[PDB]
Amino acid sequence: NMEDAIIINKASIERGLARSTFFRTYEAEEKKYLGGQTDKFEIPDPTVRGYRGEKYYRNLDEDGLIFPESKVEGKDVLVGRTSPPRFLSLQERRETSVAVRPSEKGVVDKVIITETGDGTKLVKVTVRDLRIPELGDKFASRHGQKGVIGLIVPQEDMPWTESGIVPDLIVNPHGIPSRMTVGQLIEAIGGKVASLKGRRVDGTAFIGEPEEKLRKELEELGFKHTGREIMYDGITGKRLEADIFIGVIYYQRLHHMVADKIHARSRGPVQVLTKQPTEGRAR
Amino acid sequence: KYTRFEKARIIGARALQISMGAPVLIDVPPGITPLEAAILEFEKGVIPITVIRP
Amino acid sequence: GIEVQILEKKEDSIKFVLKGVHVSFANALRRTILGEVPTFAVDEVEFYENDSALFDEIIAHRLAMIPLTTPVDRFELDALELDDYTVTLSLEAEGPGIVYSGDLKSDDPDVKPVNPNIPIVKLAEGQRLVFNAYAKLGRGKDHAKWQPGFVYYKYYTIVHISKSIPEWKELKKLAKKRGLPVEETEEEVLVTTIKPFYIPKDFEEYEGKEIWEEIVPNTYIFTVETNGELPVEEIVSIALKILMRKADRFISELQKLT
Amino acid sequence: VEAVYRCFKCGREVKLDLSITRDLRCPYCGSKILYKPRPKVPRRVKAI
Amino acid sequence: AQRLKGKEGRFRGNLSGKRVNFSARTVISPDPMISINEVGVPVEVAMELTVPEKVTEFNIERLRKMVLNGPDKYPG
Amino acid sequence: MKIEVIKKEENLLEFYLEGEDHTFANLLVETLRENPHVKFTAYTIEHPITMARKPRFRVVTDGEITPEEALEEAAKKIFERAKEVLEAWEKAVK
Amino acid sequence: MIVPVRCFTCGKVIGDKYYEFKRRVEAGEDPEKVLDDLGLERYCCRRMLLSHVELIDDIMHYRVY
Amino acid sequence: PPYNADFDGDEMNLHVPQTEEAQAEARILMEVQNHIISPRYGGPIIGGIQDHISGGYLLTREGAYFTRDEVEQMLMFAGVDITELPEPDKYDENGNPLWSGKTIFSLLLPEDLTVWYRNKLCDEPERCEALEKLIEEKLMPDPEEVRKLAYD
RNA sequence: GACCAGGCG
Ligand SMILES: [Mg+2]
Ligand SMILES: [Zn+2]
Ligand SMILES: [Zn+2]
Repeated sequence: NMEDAIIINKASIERGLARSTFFRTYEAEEKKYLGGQTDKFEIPDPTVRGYRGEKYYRNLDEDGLIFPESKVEGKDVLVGRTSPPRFLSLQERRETSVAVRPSEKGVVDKVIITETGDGTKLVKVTVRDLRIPELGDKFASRHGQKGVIGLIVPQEDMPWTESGIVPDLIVNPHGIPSRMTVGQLIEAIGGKVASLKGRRVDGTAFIGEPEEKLRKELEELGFKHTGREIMYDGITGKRLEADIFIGVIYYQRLHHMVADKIHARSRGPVQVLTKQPTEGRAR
Repeated sequence: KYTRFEKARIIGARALQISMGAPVLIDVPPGITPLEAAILEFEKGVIPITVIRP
Repeated sequence: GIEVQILEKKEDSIKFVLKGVHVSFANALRRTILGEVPTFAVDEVEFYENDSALFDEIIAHRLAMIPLTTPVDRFELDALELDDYTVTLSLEAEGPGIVYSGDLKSDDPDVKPVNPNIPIVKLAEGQRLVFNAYAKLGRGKDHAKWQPGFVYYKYYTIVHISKSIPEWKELKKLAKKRGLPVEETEEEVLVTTIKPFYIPKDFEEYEGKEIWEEIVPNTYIFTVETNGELPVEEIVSIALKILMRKADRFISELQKLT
Repeated sequence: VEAVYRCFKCGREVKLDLSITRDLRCPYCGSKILYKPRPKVPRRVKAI
Repeated sequence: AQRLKGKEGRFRGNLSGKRVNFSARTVISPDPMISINEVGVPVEVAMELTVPEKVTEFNIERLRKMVLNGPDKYPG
Repeated sequence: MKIEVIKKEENLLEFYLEGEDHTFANLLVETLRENPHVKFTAYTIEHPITMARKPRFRVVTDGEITPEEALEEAAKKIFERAKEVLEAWEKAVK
Repeated sequence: MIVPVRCFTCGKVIGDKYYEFKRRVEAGEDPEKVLDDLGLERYCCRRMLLSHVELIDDIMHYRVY
Repeated sequence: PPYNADFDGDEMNLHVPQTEEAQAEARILMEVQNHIISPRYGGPIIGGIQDHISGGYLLTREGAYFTRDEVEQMLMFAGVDITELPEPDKYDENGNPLWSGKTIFSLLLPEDLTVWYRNKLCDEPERCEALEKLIEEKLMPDPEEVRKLAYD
């Protein structure tokens, strides 16, 4: 947890902490061309040009649309469409189906059929994916402290306070003095006091409850006014030499997940003009 | 006496030579990548290549 | 010698004093209870039709979080390789209302939800929910859904207060109010730390020289509570049996080396 | 190729074939938006 | 004239710097248990990037073992 | 639990313990440290992610007894006091 | 969306005692006394009930079929 | 430090050479341990950072002492090749042997090193002057005399 | 493929 890294409990994650779901929508259109030429929603035949492997057209209904609540992997086909032949190839329809992005995964959620403003058909498909916290995910409070998960620890290895509390998060003390965010400590004390008292604490700018009142209330409730406690080492099994600050702090999960940043290339498509590799994670 | 550029060039040349059919001048444990074989040859001091210096 | 005495035995929590063992043994017992004791829990859900406002995975997780009863006599709960007996639970609900946890029908009568009041999902008019769930034995170290309870301990200390402090009566009254046992002698007041006792701010000046803590060697105050899956004494006995089995297997494996 | 569809705002079943139908409209509502209902198959989901 | 000048011209855009083939990109996380000259690589990336090797008499066995694993088991 | 020997020479023994974690390793080494004929003993986990279940042990003895019999004697002691604790608990609980 | 079944930190089951707490605190009782009566001692569990929003009831109006 | 990286959302690129000449050049010329000294000012650039200094101060401060199990565990964790503990420095109550932090730290240095200087924690300069005088008068002072006049 | 807007270090 050095250099703005944080450590998160595993059992807390297994019980639903910071769990989230990701959505994405795909669109297909049955366009009309100049003359009688037109597209069509249809399961492609093996004869047509560009026909992918028959494994991909696995869960398409005979009308050309995918059944909802069916698992899909990368490059799987959602809507089957066959374009008119491209003039030089005659009598050969072109396969132009809409497929999932090559590096995504999820479950189909809903399928909508409708008509556009000029008579053409239109379908929209959404994909639902479940995402659990892992290494590299970005967590950040509201006092300007940000970081990524460095390690996931089993519950029995984490220390525990002598009153029966196990930390849900560990933050390095080296990050406090340089940034001078005393508001985070104030909020921790206030949150612990509020949780003990069964009533929320007001912190509205220049009118909120003063610090000394919170410290005196914490002293009254039975704990120590400094906010420190006594903990026992989770491996050796004996108490540490120093009292440890501990409290409750609001935390947020940003949408910069590591599952949308991993990328690797060996060989692929190239630019037409310069015959150099293309640009972008998407292609 | 070798400058590190000369050492790197010699090691690269020998490593390229070994991976094309040239026999190894010393015994090597199996599974060793050719570059490691060239490195072992160099530190054993049996490399036959020499450098010409103006 | 080794001995154990009880301090409080409420319905689903027991507090006892363990005496005469090293710190490593106590930590090992705590870790064994937290991780190794097996318990029944849901592992896979098959859906036939779900029209609620929650996705399938959320409902599956909520089902997996529900505690279940575990028979003791039928299975070997201390063996190092667990059985694979599977219990099926079924449900079928429709119409408005809250689908409580008490509407699950189980094949084996010994495996039923402990508390039939936990909400699962809220349904509106015309919606349905039919599924089948499968439960199997597991261990805490693999997933947190299989944990039987929660255990922690602390040292057993005695705090000495000199009567030379002019207002020791306030400290004595506070200690009595908290509930800690108090013994008063000449020029000294002794407090037993059954529960944590933090000195107030006003007396922090005297701390260290006139108020000092005494630690009794080789004594710990345990605390075990359960969600109703197993009785506490059974949990402790199973953990000790698991430790003995591990020791025996290590002995055998070491003996076959030479 | 006949398939079942459900109206976006009424929820009542509409039965038509997409191959030859020239306009999409619930015979009960003016809406042109339709859903594709879920199939009747025992989907299996892990509990992790 | 515009194709040859600027930050996207033929000189500073393609000739001086160009996109390469074998590369990867991801986030970093601390790890103090490895020596200073090592780096951790995800098994997903390690199965995508490849290092060509020439089979010789001192590595035929390992190469033959690797080929049998195919492209889906890790050593392959 | 498999025992995989790494190095065996003179009075020194060093081995892995597959399928185990801190729970048994710490207890074993703490039990071993009480023997007056053990000069050095310790354990560690090389990497919390890849080798979370393969502790590495080092046992060095005086030479009066071999490391294997010291390990056996240490492992026999746990089985005794664990049973004693179980008996005391079962007597006290009722 | 809906009340969690178990407290995140320690795993204690608290999912069945939210409605009683809400009703007794809306009836004018002292929240601290209510929480003490319900048996929640460690504040890691009181944090769960004291800061929950019932967002399930205002999202069932939208149905996807 | 040389990368100027921090674990708050940073990303880095990785490249794989393909030809044997490129691999040899990278192996011989671009190794990490070959760039400990910075060419800008001729000083170390790779070194301790943040906790690597605080832990060292906690270990080597005055009055620090450790028990047997802590010493064995830390020495095994660090990776030091040791098969016999040195002589204990002082005895606690009930005759528990104790080792000082300096004794533990000395096991990492090479055998023939020798150096002296003054660090940032210098508050009273009238106490280092005596040590400098003692070193100057006799080039190899008796270790007891130095240990009697120690200073942080 | 080129533009525009917004973010990350
Ligand atoms: Mg940065
Ligand atoms: Zn309608
Ligand atoms: Zn809790």
